[PDB]
Amino acid sequence: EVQLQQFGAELVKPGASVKISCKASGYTFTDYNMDWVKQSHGKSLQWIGDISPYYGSTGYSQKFKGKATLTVDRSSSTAYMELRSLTSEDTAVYYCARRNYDGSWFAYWGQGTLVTVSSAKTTAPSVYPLAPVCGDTTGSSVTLGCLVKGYFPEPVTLTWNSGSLSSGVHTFPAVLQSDLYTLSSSVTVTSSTWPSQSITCNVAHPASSTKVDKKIEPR
Amino acid sequence: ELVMTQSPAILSVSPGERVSFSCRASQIIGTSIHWYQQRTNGSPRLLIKYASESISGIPSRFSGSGSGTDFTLTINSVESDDIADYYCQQSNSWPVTFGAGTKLELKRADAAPTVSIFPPSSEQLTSGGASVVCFLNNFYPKDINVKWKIDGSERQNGVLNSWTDQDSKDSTYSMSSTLTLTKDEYERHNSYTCEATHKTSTSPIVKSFNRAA
Repeated sequence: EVQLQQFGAELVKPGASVKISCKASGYTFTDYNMDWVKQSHGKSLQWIGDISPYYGSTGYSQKFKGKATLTVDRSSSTAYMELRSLTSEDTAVYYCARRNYDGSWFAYWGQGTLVTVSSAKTTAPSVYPLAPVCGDTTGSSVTLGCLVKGYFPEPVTLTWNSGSLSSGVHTFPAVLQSDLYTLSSSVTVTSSTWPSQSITCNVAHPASSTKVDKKIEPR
Repeated sequence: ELVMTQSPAILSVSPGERVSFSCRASQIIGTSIHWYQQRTNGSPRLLIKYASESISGIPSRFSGSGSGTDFTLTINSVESDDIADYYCQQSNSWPVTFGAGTKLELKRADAAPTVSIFPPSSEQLTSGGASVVCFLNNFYPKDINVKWKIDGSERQNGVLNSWTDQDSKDSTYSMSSTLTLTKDEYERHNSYTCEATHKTSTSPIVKSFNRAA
């Protein structure tokens, strides 16, 4: 079975460079070029460049020429892509891939390495309760939330009432901004249920050994 | 370079349907187009090569056609696992190039968002910050716009948005939008408004509050 093995993720600072690897097995490394492709979050596939592992010669799209440098280590059957002078525009998944016999289509893909660019060190979240504005208890359901702000790196875990309240929950994907992540979560319950009954956001951030239970109190 | 334009950008489908989508090249490329599927969190997977040629291990549901500039991928009898992104790629001329994709999603009935607004917590203000949060939950279709207004004036800086994937239970979408200011900044204004527009919106949905009610 052909394998193109990539690490799942790398973390790099703005202005630094990073060298991503792609180890080939299950075929003869120097029989085929290695290609590389960028995919920004929610966006399409972009060709970066390719390299001939036997000769070391390379080709690049004009968009990435000079941002990416491709190399190989024949003895370890490994292809490398070095990205230079990183900015937040470089945060994306980077695939290696290998074409078919005649170099027309992409026969095999790596899993892609997520490269995250951030200057932050490990940072504990601030966890804030989100309670409704008073007066307009409206009618039927009430929505509460939890804001988990300014942490680094991923991941966090968030539950409601220690996992007992799981229906009517939306936990939103984290977003990176100014080097730190922010995450939120909503939970919706019948309006007669709260605040007569307690609802609590449980947040853990393993990297900082943070664990917080924030009860949502009417405001 | 050769430009590939794919259409529609989003296609709403139901299992069992026969559906098709397009890849148009900016010049004649013969039959030198190839199609890939990519499921969420997955790698691309070749489905069709040289416009119409079948690939081992790919279900017969997938078929490609066309030649010249206009290419079509057809899925006869869509299945839930076909909900994915689809890309075309040309090998006529160096450099290879890719289309920007067609995304499949599941069709359901229109649903208006449930919109909730949340002033900053006393805990955050005490620490010197002020995030105002707006949840827009369980809507369909997926496209939605959110505006923040402070004292009636639109504000675009300091906003962070997050969108969920299509819900595997009811096929809706949800959105979180957070406007973050400093405490001092926050305390210079009175009204805060999250205003949403959507297909379902006869009037924009307005959720607001005053710091001085």
